[PDB]
Amino acid sequence: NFPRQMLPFSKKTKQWRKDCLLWANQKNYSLVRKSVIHKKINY
Amino acid sequence: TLQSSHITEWLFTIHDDVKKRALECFLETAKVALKGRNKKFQYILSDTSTRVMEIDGDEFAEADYGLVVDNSNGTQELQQKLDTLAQAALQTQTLSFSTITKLYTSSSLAEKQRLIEKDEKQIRERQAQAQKEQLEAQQQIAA
Amino acid sequence: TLQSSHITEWLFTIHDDVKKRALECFLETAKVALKGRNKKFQYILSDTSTRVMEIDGDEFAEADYGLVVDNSNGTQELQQKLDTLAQAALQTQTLSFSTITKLYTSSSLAEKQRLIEKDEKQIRERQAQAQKEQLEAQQQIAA
Amino acid sequence: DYYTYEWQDIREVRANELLNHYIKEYDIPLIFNNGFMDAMTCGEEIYQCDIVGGEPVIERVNPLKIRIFKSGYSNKVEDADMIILEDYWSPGRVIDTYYDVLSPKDIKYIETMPDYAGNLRVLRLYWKSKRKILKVKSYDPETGE
Amino acid sequence: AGNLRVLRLYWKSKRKILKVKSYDPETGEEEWNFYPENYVVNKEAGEEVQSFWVNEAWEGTMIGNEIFVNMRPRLIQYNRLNNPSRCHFGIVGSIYNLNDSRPFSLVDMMKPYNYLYDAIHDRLNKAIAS
Amino acid sequence: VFDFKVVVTNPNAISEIEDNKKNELLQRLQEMITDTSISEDEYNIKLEKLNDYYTYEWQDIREVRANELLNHYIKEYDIPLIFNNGFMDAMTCGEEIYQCDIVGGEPVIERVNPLKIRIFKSGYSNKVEDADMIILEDYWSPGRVIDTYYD
Amino acid sequence: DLLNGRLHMSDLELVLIKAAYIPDRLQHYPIMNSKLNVLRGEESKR
Amino acid sequence: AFGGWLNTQGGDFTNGVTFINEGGSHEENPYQGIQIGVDGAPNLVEQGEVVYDDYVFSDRMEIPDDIRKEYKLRGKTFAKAAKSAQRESEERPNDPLSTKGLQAAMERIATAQEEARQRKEAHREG
Amino acid sequence: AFGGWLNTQGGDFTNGVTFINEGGSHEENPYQGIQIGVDGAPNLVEQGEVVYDDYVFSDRMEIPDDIRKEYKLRGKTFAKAAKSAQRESEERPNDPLSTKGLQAAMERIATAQEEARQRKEAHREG
Repeated sequence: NFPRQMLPFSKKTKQWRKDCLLWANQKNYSLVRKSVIHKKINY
Repeated sequence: TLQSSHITEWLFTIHDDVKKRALECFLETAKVALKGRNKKFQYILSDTSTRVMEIDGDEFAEADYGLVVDNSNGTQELQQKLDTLAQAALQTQTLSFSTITKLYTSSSLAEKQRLIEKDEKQIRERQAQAQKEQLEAQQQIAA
Repeated sequence: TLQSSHITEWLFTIHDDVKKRALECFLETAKVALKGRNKKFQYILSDTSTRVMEIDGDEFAEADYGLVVDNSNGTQELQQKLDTLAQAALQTQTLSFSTITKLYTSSSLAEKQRLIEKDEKQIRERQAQAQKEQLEAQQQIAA
Repeated sequence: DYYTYEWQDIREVRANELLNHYIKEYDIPLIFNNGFMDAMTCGEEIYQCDIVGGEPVIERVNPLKIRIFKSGYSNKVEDADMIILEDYWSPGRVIDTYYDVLSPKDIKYIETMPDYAGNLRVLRLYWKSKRKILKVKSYDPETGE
Repeated sequence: AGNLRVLRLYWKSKRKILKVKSYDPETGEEEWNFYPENYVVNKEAGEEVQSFWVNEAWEGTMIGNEIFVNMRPRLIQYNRLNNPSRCHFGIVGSIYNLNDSRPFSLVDMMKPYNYLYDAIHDRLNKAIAS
Repeated sequence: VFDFKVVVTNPNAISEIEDNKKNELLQRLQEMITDTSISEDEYNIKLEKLNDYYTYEWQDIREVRANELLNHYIKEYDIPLIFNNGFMDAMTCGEEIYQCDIVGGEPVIERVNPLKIRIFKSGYSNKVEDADMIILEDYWSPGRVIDTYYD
Repeated sequence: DLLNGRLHMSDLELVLIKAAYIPDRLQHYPIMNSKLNVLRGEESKR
Repeated sequence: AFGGWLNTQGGDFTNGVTFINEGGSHEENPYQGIQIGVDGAPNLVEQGEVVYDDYVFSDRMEIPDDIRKEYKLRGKTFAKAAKSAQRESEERPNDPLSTKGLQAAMERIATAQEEARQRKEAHREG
Repeated sequence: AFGGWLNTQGGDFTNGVTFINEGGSHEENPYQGIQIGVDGAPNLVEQGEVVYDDYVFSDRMEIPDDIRKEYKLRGKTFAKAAKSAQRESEERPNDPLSTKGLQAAMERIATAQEEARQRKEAHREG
């Protein structure tokens, strides 16, 4: 889960920022985009 | 193909009406954002345009003051009637090369009208003082 | 084939919108790289362009200061209105052969406007002093 | 040189400078092109003009996400007494639009949403109320008018 | 291939800022400024303050699985003169769609007829062969 | 036609806030030509260079800097070819995405592979600037990682 | 949806399917799109 | 900062009423009051007073009941009576009727305050 | 070199704060301090001092507690108090609010240091 963004700049520590990137590796759905499986067949 | 453009022309005329009214609606929203401590309007407006808000009655439509967003055949010919009038005044030395560039970057048919009327009136007073200056020089030699 | 270009024109208009915004996005990235000790900007910019960063408020969009990346029919005619105005000033000896080359290598419609206004104003003051110089020579002979 | 001008000239310049800049800033002709495509599809071309961030801004309305009430048989959308606009907004768009009125518990409501798309339902009611006003007749002090 | 997986996260955080109202010293004109949360508000001058929560664009890069670089507020904040929360990343683009939908592309509207061209030319090639 | 010039939207609308910012710039160029010029040998060379900038406006100085930044980098990068490849993405998947970053202290513009960009919390928004979170994942050269993150 | 290439089978007949295959569903050919894109492409140029 | 302002929709809209609502009394401030201008040069104002159109409504003095029933004032002091005549135009700063209604109300409380001050000026000198 | 700089993305971005963080004290250097300009011509600075906008925050002297609770300073010395008011704008050098917040914070610590120096100038001469 994505860590709390509603924090002071003092508590946005180096492990806070590493937690946001670790969540990004954990990782797609949008509302106005086709799938990547859809677009790759088109390409 | 001009008569096939007539079949779909009815769809464009209501479209130009919505664009006329949404731009009048955008202009009134923009008149209200002026009185809201936004310094962006100090870059896109003049100094005289910044002071129209200082007078009382800027809460109402511009069509109640005589101003209308207009994209019609009368406005498009009025722009080119003022543009050809400027080039006709450019040659014969009635309009300056400085202010012809101001008509090219004007966006208002009242603004560019006032610039044509300005440079004409400046030059005719310079010709009027140059006529008397040569005449008084002629008389003071004779005197 | 012009009406078959209309079927695909909708695809080009969104494309020109992305190119308009990506160039505004590139311009703001470039405004931030200026304040990062890069000596390349000392070769591609002027001295006055290097000093715009010295004033406060270079962190914001240029559209908040009145500047917009624009590829529209109004901008393309404004460029050729200034180009034909320059050649009309080249002949009749209102613009120099030096500065007409500066308009050819300018890339800004505000830059080339200021050069047309400069050479006009220099020459009319030279004609104004040449008029009085011949007049005072006429009077000092008579005196 | 502003003595040459008129009041209607000063107003017609301010109106054009506001419209010249924002047509080029927003690329408003493309906004109008998308709504004309709505016009040839559902018969509805709707645009909203609001203030967001102190700027006048113009948006085109999805005809499936606008409810028009008490309009009558009127053709125009300005003639409605009540309009409801419901769309799902980005959390950044809610904080870009309401940052000066969102309370700290309102911001805590946004971050502690479950986020299972992660967008916020934003309902906006536009409605005409009834205001009591007074019409006072007075006499001019100088003239009997 | 001998290449490195480079993951870059671009995200908007929430920054606490302060809106301080002060009076001009020369004229009695109230003025508005935006400050960070560490600002010491100057009462004894009439400065009353309100604190808001505001978007702030952040950035972070992972290289492989063990390198973590550039985890900091994004240094090009595409800022606006009057809105402190309005920002974005460098990523600019558009969807070529119709009325909040998913884009029905030019290939998408021609792909049925390309699939049918492939079926009929299959019958053509087996008729040529036999 | 590719004539993408930064223009002043209202070139006849100068305010006093633009006039004060012009005066700060002109006096700042007064001090540096006072230091850099050695005792009236080259002071009147700088002075002839500075006098024609009185004709200009603040919006003129800004519109020149914006164009010189855009004129050089369109020709350096061949940006019209970058836009041609993304238009081919537009007619294929309906997505044309460009990233503008600083790499090596330079502004640089790249087109994004639509299969290698994840857009989150955008809403029903058409534009990609309106997203709250974007993830970009690609496989980079080791030289490109050392060209980008050496510091 | 018809401009986005989506055919609702419930809109052109009373249905006695939900699987995306032609033996019971129907291909849609977008012949109405080119007509609309002329008129919006003309409006771009007006 | 809430004082006579409507800070909504990304803007700063006011009705013209200046709530001086920080600092303290002239005895409480080291600078002897909030300065609202070099005009007298020390234009010093305190935490209770309300300013509209270069006219300061004092919070120290109160409303005489003869000046309460007449002029139809509402608050206990003159600053608290100026805060009640602006309560409509505070959240609709851009209506023309509210600028009409505030311009009329702020003149009534102004002539009410000058009438009470000329009474007290005569009261102690007598 | 880390001192008041953000050296990222191939550039050298700063918040304006000059960490003089090499050399040593004026007694330790053969040149009697790091010179930061020919202006007095020997503008000599040591390893502890912090410079912002031609104003040097001295590391030798310390914060009086009356100048600590008032002005809300954090560090033990004046250089270590200037290093804490720049900690936000150090990693976001290009935000306009951080340049606003640093310009205000660096003036508070400056007037705090001048206030402590006028005390000690009066303290020994008395």
